[PDB]
Amino acid sequence: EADVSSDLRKEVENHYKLSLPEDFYHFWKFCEELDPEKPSDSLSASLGLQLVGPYDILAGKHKTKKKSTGLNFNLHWRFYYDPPEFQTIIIGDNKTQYHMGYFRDSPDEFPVYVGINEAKKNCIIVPNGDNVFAAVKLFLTKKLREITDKKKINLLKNIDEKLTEAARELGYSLEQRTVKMKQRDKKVVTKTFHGAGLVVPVDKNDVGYRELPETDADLKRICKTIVEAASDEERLKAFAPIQEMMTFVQFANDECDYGMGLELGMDLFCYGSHYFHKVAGQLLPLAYNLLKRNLFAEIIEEHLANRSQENIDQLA
Amino acid sequence: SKLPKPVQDLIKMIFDPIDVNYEKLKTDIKVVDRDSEEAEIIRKYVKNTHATTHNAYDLEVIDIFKIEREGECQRYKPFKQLHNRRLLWHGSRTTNFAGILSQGLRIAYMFGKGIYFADMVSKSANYCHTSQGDPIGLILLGEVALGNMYELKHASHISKLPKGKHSVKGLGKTTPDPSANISLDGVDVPLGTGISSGVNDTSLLYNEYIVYDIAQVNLKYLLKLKFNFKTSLW
Ligand SMILES: NC(=O)c1ccccc1
Repeated sequence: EADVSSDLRKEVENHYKLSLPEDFYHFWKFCEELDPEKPSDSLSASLGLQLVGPYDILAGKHKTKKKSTGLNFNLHWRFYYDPPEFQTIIIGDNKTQYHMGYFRDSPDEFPVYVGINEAKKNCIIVPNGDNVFAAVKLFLTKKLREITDKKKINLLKNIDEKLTEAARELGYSLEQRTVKMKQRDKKVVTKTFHGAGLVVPVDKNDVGYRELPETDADLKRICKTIVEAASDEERLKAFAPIQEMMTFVQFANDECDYGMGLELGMDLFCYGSHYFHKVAGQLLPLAYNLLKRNLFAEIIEEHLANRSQENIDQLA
Repeated sequence: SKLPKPVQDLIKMIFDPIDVNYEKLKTDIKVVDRDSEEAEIIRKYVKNTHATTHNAYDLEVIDIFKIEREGECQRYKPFKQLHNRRLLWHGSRTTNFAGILSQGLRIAYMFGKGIYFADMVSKSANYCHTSQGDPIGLILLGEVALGNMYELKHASHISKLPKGKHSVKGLGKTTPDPSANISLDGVDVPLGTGISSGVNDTSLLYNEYIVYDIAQVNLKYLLKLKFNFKTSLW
């Protein structure tokens, strides 16, 4: 529907090995209307936002860089707490590492919504509309509730008018939670530490998921002790509840409740300590492969082997 | 203590002097000769039935013991008449084996209050709860008189078996190749490598076997296993 060629779509989607929803392409064409020379930067002066990630490929920024020479889009603008489900498309304030990304429960599916995270604050992912028009509209509306500078306010209200009309013509909801998101949230089996929810198939016999034997609050206490341990011996002791839960994940896998191991590995990734990288590097690849979500197994293994806090632009 | 050294080390691991603790087990324990046929069979069973999704460790056989619990053969005798008798794995935490050997396997895990067995060594090995710094476990081989199996593809809490049935089999997607089954002292040993079971809509990766009468079990071997973990813990 958007006026982007088949060839340019395949360039974006074959590099990421993910399809992009149509609002991705429509929004690019909107930003070109905003600034034909540099559409990626059309929101920078007004909102402090820049389009990146798959938008870098639409922009032609990847030209003269190849896979052979070290180009890995699985890590491109992948911030420290971005799980495989989360694909960055927009960056904001560098002080908080604010950014937005498409959230996919499965590589075989279109994104459920646009989530945001401030990677210098925490691992929390917040839903922010189901398409990028909504996500930027909601951000803009919030900025308008925070400022009184009349010049900036008039700039934002113009962009708001343009964005709102474009989304209405295309049929994109500007609500923070849409029907699509509400239906997906009824299939969430656990929030996980990042709060954005985990979705795995659960059949008529309730096969597919089972809970962890610790509350989230108590698992965080366990992780804290592992981090604060003062020697190898102390740390092995503090790891005992984790090893126990990893054993129970094995039983759950044998009975096709693959979501339990996905949840444990995700929470350990979300906690952030490098002390969890080897255990999450066992739990998550196996869970994703058992769930036929192979691309996410590939992402998590590459990201844990190179989990950078500040040099994540593959095109710099 | 005139007990062989491997037996003495087993006693130390499970728990007075050694020969007095040995008596508490009410079990005859002998070392299987590394060059015997029993040892060949048992090591092949271990080698062939490590599942592909249990990839955190490899298993190394340290010692194999032949065990006979006091009174158990007599207790099992009426069930020896039943068809479908199979040699199966059962793992448990090391701290349970004192009671397991003295009292036998007991009844209080998703098919109710029963005694559980697997035909994949690594499935049972996981119930040892061994750890990176605690890498030695114990696993049993038991003769199980399964008879008429109640075959299931997902969890059911069984108060009682359906009339005519003697045990429950959870159907795995993967099964030891039945063409490789062998017979050992009147027991079927399913020691072939795993192939597809052809079971179409089951929610278990590997078989489970459950019996609901403690007399349906005759423990035959006890193995001491080294868990060689493939990566460090952190
Ligand atoms: N204790 C065991 O080895 C076991 C086997 C199968 C199922 C559950 C437990």
